[PDB]
Amino acid sequence: RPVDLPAVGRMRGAELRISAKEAAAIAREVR
Amino acid sequence: SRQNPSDLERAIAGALYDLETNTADLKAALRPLQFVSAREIEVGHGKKAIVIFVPVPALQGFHRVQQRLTRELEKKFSDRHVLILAARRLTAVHDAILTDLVYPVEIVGKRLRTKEDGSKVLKVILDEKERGGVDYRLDTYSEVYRRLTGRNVTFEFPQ
Amino acid sequence: IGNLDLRSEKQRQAERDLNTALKKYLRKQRKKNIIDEKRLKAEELYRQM
Amino acid sequence: EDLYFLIKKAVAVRKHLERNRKDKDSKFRLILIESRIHRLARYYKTVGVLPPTWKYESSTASTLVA
Amino acid sequence: KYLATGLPHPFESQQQYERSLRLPVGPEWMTKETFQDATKPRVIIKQGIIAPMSKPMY
Amino acid sequence: IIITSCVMAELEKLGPRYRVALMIARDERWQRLTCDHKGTYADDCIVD
Amino acid sequence: RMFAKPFLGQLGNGHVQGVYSMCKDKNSLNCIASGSGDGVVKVWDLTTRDEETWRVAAHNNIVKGLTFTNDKKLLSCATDGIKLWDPYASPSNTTPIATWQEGGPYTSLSFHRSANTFAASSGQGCIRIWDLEHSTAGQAIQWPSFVDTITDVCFNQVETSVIGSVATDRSIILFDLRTNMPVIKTVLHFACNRIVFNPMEAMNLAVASEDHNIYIFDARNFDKALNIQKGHVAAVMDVEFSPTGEELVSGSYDRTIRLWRRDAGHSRDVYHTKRMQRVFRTMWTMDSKYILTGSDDGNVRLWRANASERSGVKATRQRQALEYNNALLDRYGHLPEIRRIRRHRHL
Amino acid sequence: VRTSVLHDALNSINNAEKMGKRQVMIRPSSKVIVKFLQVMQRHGYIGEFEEVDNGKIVVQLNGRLNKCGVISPRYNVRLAELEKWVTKLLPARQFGYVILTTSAGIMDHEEARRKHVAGKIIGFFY
RNA sequence: GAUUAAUAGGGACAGUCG
RNA sequence: GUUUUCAUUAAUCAGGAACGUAAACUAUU
Ligand SMILES: [Zn+2]
Repeated sequence: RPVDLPAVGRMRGAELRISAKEAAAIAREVR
Repeated sequence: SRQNPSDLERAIAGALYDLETNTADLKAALRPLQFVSAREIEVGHGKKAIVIFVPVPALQGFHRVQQRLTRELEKKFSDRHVLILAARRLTAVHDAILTDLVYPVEIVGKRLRTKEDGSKVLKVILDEKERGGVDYRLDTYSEVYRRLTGRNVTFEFPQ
Repeated sequence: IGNLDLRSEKQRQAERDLNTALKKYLRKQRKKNIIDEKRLKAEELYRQM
Repeated sequence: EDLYFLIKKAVAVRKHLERNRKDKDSKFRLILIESRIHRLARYYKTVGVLPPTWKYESSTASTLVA
Repeated sequence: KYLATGLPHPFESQQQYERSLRLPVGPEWMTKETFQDATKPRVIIKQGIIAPMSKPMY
Repeated sequence: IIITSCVMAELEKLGPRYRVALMIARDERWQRLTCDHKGTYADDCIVD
Repeated sequence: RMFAKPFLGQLGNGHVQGVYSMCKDKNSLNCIASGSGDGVVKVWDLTTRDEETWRVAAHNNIVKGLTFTNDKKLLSCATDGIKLWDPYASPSNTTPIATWQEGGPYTSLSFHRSANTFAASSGQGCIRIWDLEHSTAGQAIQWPSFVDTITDVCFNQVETSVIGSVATDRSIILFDLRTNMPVIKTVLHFACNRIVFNPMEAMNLAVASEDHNIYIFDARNFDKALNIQKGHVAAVMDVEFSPTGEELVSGSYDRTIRLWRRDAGHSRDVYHTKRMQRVFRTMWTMDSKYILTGSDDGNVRLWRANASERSGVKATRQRQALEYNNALLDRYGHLPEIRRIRRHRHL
Repeated sequence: VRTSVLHDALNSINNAEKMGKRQVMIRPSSKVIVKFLQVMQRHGYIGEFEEVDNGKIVVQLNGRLNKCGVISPRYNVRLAELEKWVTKLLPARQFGYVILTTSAGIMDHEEARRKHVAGKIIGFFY
């Protein structure tokens, strides 16, 4: 697998797509 | 208009009067012209180049007739670079200032090149068809633009 | 070992730089029997002679 | 105007289709022209350049040609 | 495959080249001093600081 | 945490798609056991 | 072709990021420094290639230029500015002992042969000359109406006070220093990534140009190129004349190092390695026998020129056999079998 | 059609650094792409760019950068969220940066932590 | 009072083409 | 192709509308 792909959301070419559940998950990890 | 005459303002007024009379046989936007505005700030070191400010449709009148008018002005006036412009009071205004600075030639390109850091340099490349008699005027164009607007540019011919 | 391959050298230089015998030639080429535009020009020349 | 040329084209293809009435490619192209006309006319209603009650199905065609 | 496919570059004619080689280098056909003077290379680099030249030689 | 020349050689033998892993491997604060052997086969170097 | 084993070594553990600049000590023989991309510079001694002699986190951006002085000190150039360190002192001093920022974004460095002057090519279209120990801000020389970045700069070594430099207007320009004014300007067809003078002939220069080519020019007559080596695939990122002035190294943007003869015009040899990710700076050592290649993989590799000629003292019959083989090939190098095996190389 | 001209330009940048070019022709220009190149030039992942007009951008690059992209929902982000976001986004805290159209402009995350300003996570490169 | 005029669109004209 | 115009009019498809004996080896590159 590619190593440099970040682990949060999906990556298609250059665009990076994050779902709102993943963003709220990161916010919950902060709080 | 606006101006009460100064030491070169009455000079350019007398100059346009003796271009009306005692000569050609060519006077189109000269008779509908009075005192307009003028400025004389130095260029380089030792030299000067006069700029005049003209109302806005008389610019296309002078674009109809600017060839050899500017030449006669250079020869019978102090042996310096004469230059004509539109008087105004934003980046479109700087665009008009540049395209009215370069009167017979059309500009082609504006290369805004940043350096390796936050500094940036703007260079305007002109047409290739007129190169012979404008290269000695290029520095005057640059310093005049610098004095009027403040952005440093540099004029260049392509290759 | 080292002499010129003369045919190879003349071909390399070509690539860089770019009334008794025709009777037996036509006899040789009339047994093929390809029409052969060079044979055509040669037959026109033999008509001219 | 763009809408004027388009409704003239629609009038033309409609007259030919009425004279012939057998082909289907004319019908398909008339459908596409009607869709383009309706989208453009919608844009022009929104910008307000013509009365909002101005409609065209066939009587606007017959009146503009008569 | 043992004939040469063409002239080497600097030469100008077949007679020139095929008559300029003309002599084997190895010691079986030449004296020792001539073998040395023939196989002595053009550039001779001993070790050390090969600095750029200071003043012209001639 | 130590990293051998064999492991570094395999990360370098892998192409430029692993440039990020090569940089993290060459993080400076980590010891580096140089190896005295031939094949640069990291499994046999580690086991030896 | 059996005994061509050119790769010798790798200078220690290398850098974190890529090796983007390096320079040798033209006075010494085993002093080299390499400035990486994260802004650390390292000074290596070539006798012991295990660990570096002196390292420091020099700048914030990449280390674009670097050189040794003539006394013992070294200069580094980055977009932050340039700095002067002394790596050889009985205390290790990581702080710089001189610093410059004014003059715009500096891009390259080159040091004089004899005196304590050096030139830095800036980005504002000028180079500027400092004379150490009695100057502060340095004199800026420039073409009159000039804008674009002057990429590389190099003092002529054999003739002092002649400065060659290349700008990104796809142009080379020559200066003079006794009369502080630019002299000549030629525009080529493609940009040139480096200029280098010849340390044996005073007037020949070589430009490594993005045309995938290496041009040898005569500085007196810029009308036609003296020689055109065309052997590369990507742009050339570095050229370096031999200190004996007869061979050339060219390190490319692709995975190659090409060794060349001065009048050949084609690849005498080519080096490549999977571990080398790109190639950025190659230079000889003053032996003219071992070349050094700073890669973009963060390695400073040490290869040997004449890739089948072992070093050290040779016995006399052995050196006779080697010179005999070499003269023999110089005679019979054009027959088919000899030609194909001498040209055949694994790329 | 991806109206994200920013994403188009960054796709061309990634294609160029993958293929091994030296300069690109980013066809549609915009001020956000200009400032994004400004911050990558600050961090030295790009040689030197120029914007010319009909306009387009020509970007001399050295070949140091690995990946670039744009965060498509353009998520607003505070400080503790910024720290955890940057550790979830980059492969390392010391390699690469993340971009924020802050209220103070467009800047990298170390500048955001210097100026104590939060903002919208938009882009990233390493 | 009314920007670039888009390397997204539609329209007109001319010579064509199937 | 133009020495031609309007200047977002655009893209996508829920719903909907017009057209209608067979198979059988297979942002660039
Ligand atoms: Zn090992």
